[PDB]
Amino acid sequence: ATYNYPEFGAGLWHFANYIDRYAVDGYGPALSTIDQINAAKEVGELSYVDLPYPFTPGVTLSEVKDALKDAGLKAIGITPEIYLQKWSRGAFTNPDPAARAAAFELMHESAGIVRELGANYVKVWPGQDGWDYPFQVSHKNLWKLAVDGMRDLAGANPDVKFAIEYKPREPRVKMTWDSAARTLLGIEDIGLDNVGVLLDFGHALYGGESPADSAQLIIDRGRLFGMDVNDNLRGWDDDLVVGTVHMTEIFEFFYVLKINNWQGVWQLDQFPFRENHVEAAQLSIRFLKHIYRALDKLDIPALQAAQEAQNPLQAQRIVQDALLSSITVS
Amino acid sequence: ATYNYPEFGAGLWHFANYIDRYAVDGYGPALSTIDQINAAKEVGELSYVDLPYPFTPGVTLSEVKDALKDAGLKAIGITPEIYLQKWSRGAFTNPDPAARAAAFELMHESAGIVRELGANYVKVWPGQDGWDYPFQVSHKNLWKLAVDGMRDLAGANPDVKFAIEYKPREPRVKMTWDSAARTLLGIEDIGLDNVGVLLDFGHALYGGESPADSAQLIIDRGRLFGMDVNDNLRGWDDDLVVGTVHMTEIFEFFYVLKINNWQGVWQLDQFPFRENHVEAAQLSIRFLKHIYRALDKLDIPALQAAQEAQNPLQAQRIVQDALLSSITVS
Amino acid sequence: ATYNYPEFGAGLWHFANYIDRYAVDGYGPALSTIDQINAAKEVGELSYVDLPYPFTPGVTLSEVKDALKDAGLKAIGITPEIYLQKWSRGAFTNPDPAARAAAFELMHESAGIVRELGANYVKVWPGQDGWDYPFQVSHKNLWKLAVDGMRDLAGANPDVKFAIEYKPREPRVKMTWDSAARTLLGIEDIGLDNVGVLLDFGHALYGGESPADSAQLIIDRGRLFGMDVNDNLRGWDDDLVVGTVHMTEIFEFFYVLKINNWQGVWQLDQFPFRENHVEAAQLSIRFLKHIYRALDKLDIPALQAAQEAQNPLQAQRIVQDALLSSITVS
Amino acid sequence: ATYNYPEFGAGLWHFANYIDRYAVDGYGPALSTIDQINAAKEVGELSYVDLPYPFTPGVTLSEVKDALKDAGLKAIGITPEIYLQKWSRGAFTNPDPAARAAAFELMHESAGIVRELGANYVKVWPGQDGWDYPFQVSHKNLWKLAVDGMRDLAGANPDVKFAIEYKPREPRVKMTWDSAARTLLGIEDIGLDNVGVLLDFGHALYGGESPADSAQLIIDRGRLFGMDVNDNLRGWDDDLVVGTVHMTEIFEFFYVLKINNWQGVWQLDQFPFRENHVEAAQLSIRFLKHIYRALDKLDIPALQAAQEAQNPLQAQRIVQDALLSSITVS
Ligand SMILES: [Cl-]
Ligand SMILES: [Cl-]
Ligand SMILES: [Cl-]
Ligand SMILES: [Cl-]
Ligand SMILES: [Fe+3]
Ligand SMILES: [Fe+3]
Ligand SMILES: [Fe+3]
Ligand SMILES: [Fe+3]
Ligand SMILES: [Fe+3]
Ligand SMILES: [Fe+3]
Ligand SMILES: [Fe+3]
Ligand SMILES: [Fe+3]
Ligand SMILES: [Mg+2]
Ligand SMILES: [Mg+2]
Ligand SMILES: [Mg+2]
Ligand SMILES: [Mg+2]
Repeated sequence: ATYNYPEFGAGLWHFANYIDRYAVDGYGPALSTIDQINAAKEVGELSYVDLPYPFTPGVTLSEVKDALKDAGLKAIGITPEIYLQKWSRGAFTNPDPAARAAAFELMHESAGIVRELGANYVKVWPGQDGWDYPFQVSHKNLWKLAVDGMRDLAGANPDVKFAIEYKPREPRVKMTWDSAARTLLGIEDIGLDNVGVLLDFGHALYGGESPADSAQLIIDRGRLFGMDVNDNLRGWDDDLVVGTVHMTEIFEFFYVLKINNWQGVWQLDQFPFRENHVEAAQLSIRFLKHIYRALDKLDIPALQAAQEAQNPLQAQRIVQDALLSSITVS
Repeated sequence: ATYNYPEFGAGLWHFANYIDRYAVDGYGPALSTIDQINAAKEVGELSYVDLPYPFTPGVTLSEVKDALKDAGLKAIGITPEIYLQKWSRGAFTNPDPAARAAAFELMHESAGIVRELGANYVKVWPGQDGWDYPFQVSHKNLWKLAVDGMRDLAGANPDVKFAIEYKPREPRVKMTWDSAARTLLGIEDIGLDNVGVLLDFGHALYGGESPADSAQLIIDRGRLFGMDVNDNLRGWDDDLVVGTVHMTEIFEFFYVLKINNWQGVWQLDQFPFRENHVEAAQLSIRFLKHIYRALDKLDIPALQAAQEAQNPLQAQRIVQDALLSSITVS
Repeated sequence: ATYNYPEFGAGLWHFANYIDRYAVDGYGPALSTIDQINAAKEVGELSYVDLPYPFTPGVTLSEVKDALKDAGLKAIGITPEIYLQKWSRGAFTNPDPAARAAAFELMHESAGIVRELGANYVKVWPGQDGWDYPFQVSHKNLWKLAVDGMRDLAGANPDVKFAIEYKPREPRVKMTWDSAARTLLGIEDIGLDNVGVLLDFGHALYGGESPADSAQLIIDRGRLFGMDVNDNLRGWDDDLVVGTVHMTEIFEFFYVLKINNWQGVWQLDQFPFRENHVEAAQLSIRFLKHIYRALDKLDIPALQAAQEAQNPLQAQRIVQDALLSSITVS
Repeated sequence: ATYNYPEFGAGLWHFANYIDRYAVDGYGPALSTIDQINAAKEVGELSYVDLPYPFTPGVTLSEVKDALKDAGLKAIGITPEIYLQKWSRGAFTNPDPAARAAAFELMHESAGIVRELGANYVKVWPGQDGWDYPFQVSHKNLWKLAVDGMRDLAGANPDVKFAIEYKPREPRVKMTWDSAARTLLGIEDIGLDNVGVLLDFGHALYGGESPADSAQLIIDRGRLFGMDVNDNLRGWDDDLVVGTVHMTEIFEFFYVLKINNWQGVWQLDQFPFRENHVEAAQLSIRFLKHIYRALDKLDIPALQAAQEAQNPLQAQRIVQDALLSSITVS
């Protein structure tokens, strides 16, 4: 058996070392944008990365281009870092209009970086936008800032795609763009063709969604601009290696992409805090290749017949037969 | 101080005795629709009930009209019982087309009952519609049945309002109409003016929503047809007496209704399994009256100024000053 | 390859038809204890059942013995129905002392049934014991009733084992015996050798525990009297077919049982509400047989070496190699 | 009315600025230990702080003593920082024995600081101890390291109390000392009189416990060495200002402390990321003073009568009458 595997990608931050409110001295040394690209190269199966912007201090666009070329990598997305201290109280939704304007300027500049690097989208994740307490915000006004600010950004760059990465929460207690459905509602309201969704399987999962259903819902609106995969224990954005907890639902997610003829980079968004980051990516790709092989074995017509009958026993037996196929025989 | 309190209502089932998968012999004796109306009368401050339909065996529409009249109650909604054994595998989404048709006939008949009783809406809660396992359903086809079937029902009855009561889950592992945002998306797809939302505070809460924000979002689309209140511990539809766990967030919910000038019956949807059902309703009304008085005391301009600043400490101080006002000074 | 598979069992209720607060007319017709035993026979690989007591109306102990014999089944446990209407406000913890006494009498009688049927244990699940609201109970006095009442029961029957099935909640908002750790604390307080634990994988899972760790903790105290398995989405006791959502963690559970040489019936506690109940049990057994074969393939020494290093990437690689082995190569 | 209010305290980190994996440049400038003590002074009602150890770079014990004296503050606890990069893979449970030894040395030194400052306890919070993936650890061996390491520490310092702050998780996916009950089990196993519990109301709440019950359970074992309060939305350690979400359950927690004659510092453990930290503490103390006044008004005999009857309606009516007393009338 021979397979034409999907192209794989990762957020560049898969190869950064992290920091949290406890290990304030970091989970390893600070790595530059260039160090992170060199790390992604070591994985040996990636074709794309999503690069945060601005790059680390001192790193230029020319240096990034060179590192990417030497790594055999292309930029799939550019993620403006609209969640740093400057925007700790919001980017689109900062109470300070000057802060909102500065956020726009960074995101607008990031669309230029997308043009320069031939990336697919500006990946918009406004992590500091939302609320921490009941009564902290006017719900009407907060959501208006979110939607209007997004429209302003996208409207100023009609030639570039903006992929909104919804997330239930973190760092806020509740984020503005919190679910697939609310994101699609917001997209309707914005009214622009160049705004779509970055569907993070893990975000959907711990948000209580069926990630497979969310993929279908978004695809049905023509708004699935990209995906991210990882795993978690359904309570938080744990950002674990894909396939280590929820094999079945991850398989369902890829099944829905398959039947909808949705082609895209299979993209990792994972944070291997305490692990070898390169090896974490490698294990992830091994599992994803298994998923690809399992999709080939899956008896789709039999599954769909079971689904028409809504017989979960038949559906699960068919799915297990494909998924519980040998990973060690590739 | 003197107050013109809101009109209060309850689901008629607030006065039924329940049954679950363990206490299969029930939490008390079976009470007829008429017995339930007579119990609702005992509360002493209800003006409306939402009546399940069909009525209990042998009970006629004429008997119901007489009992409601004598009890000082009007029907605010009629809830077709589309979640009984016949539709245990779905109403709109049953795999058997004949079952789907039969559900339509009942719901269509319930629209007639709404006309006869002058009720505001058919209250649509398709509790058996959804899935229990990953891979059990075609998500595309399941949602299409849900939306198309709702359109068929509402389109056949343009003079009657249909309020969709979204709910995360139960009795299914996941219900079709599972959130405010998805419901609004579905309403846009249906494309009819007579379809709206029954927002149950408790469903929003355990669904991970800000109930206040959901109210605002729905009101912004002109689709808030009614409300249900209760409390829970945010993990399940516990259907506890309102104000016993989450006083702050229920106050926020009513605050949003107030600032939008949303006028409508303050409706209880509670299941006092092991309590005196009449006294549970009475305690709920006492709390709602406190909420109403607290809303009158609330410094709304100062709150809104704090919200513009997104200062949660100022917002909470103002809220606490109103909410912690004496309940024994009525 | 040839395997000596574990003996399989199920709660007899795996073959009952259910009822809930919505489908009050049931998910199917009422089946007698004898009908349930006859259905269990159909599965074709069960050796044991756990029987609720009292049996359904009119069914005698002699009839049960004959049906079990003819079905090829033995009683592994007897479950006194201490959660029916009589005890809807508690069994051990009922506020009415006469109700507490009546619960004792039933449980004491069930110990006799265990003697008569040669079962391993009285399976104690005090589902109605706990609380629904903050402030409803004296936590000190509630827990004292729970512990002292359990001591009274077990102390009166020193020759019989009592397996306490802990569970987070349902039908109460919180149950007394709510976790592995609390149960072990209670067992230490009771101070009797014949009180242990029925560890339900699904209860542990939606309770936020690592079921594997709970198994180890209980085994370390010599208190693992039996197991129940099923699956869920980690928010509720969904009681789905085992292996349909959390294959990795159920494999870990059985792995812990294996390395501790815990020998005991692999017991299903599942509620196939809307499915063919016999085929649900069959699919469950097929999966458990896969688990057994996967445990034989698992490189336990390499896993344990990875665990000493706390390297999750190595651990998961090893686990996946075993678990993803072919299910259709039996 | 005149009140002798409880002594108030806060973790010193209530006055630090924070950092997370997104705002890696921090939520404000780095404040030294001394700056934080000066901040605590500004609150104007604190008597105690819990100080992390080591102090910030360059800060000496002599300087801390001087700052504390000038602030009118005493050290209630010392928190060894066993969750920094060095111990990012565990303190007691690090796979590297050298790391475990270094953790012991820091904690042992911190017991000396407790002696010097006359603090009540070494506050032990081993945040990096636990696991991130299923199968990552030997559950038996991991828990053995946790218990044995704690015994080694406490046994080496029999004159000093060690308060274990249990927490469900964060930064790990699951922490070793994860619940009140498991902590009490561990304490039994350690077998030393100087090991007890720091009960964080928020940790109990998002762990699914009744914080009030947990307080009772721990007090019944004589192990409640201290408390921490804050609030959250039950899904995560949000560390919000106390009383902003769950007034009722916080009241219940203090009620249980009251009836058990448990006297201690009312201690805040909150992280006002985006707020004025001093004002956050001030609002907290205002709410806690309200709680104290409400406890004075509470009709405890009537409540306890309701609790004996397990009547939650009566219990809640009595509680509301006390809690919903005017906060603005002190
Ligand atoms: Cl698409
Ligand atoms: Cl409206
Ligand atoms: Cl054992
Ligand atoms: Cl104590
Ligand atoms: Fe992502
Ligand atoms: Fe993520
Ligand atoms: Fe409702
Ligand atoms: Fe409900
Ligand atoms: Fe069970
Ligand atoms: Fe169960
Ligand atoms: Fe704390
Ligand atoms: Fe905390
Ligand atoms: Mg094919
Ligand atoms: Mg049609
Ligand atoms: Mg006694
Ligand atoms: Mg007094």
